[PDB]
Amino acid sequence: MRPSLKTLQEKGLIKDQIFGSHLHKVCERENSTVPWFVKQCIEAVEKRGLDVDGIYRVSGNLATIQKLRFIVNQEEKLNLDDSQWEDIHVVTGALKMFFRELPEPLFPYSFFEQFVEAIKKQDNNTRIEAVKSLVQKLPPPNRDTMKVLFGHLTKIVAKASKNLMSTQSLGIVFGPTLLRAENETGNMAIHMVYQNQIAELMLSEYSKIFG
Repeated sequence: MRPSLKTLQEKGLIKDQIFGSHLHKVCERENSTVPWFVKQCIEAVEKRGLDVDGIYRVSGNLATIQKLRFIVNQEEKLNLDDSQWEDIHVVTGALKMFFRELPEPLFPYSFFEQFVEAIKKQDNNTRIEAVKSLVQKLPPPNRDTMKVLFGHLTKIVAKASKNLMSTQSLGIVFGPTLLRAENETGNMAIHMVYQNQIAELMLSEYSKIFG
């Protein structure tokens, strides 16, 4: 006679507090524009992940990621220096899982057509300006979380000699993770290029887009 997820949530045993909630609800609860969990993961990756081969491409142990997620959902105190989290790929995996589990992607669906128009622009400086305009129209949690995440990712790129990542391979990872445009009505191959190109531009032109 094992209780349901409804039961466990009612009873109060399983919170499911963070993962799967809108960015706006997570941020409203913490009184933030960037979720604490995102900043924690970023900090751990900067501390001990910048030189690691295939950082963000390599997968951590999903069973350990799932326990990381659970602890965070239980709103327990998280310390990423604990030996349990020693594989930095569990941290990167949990960060990506957070973005994948948002009910709406970091790049809102209402903005996707506008961002696509933006990267289609005839030359790179037009593109930069169009995309920067759009970031200024976002709800502050989406803009501020983009700034923090892309700002972090520029540091991955800078250490490419040590981590073997590039703007292109991070765009392959973060395109689908942040824009989730594969299945929007239209052509899938095309939507996949659109989102990877948008992620690449936000990364490679971070300074001009975000200051």
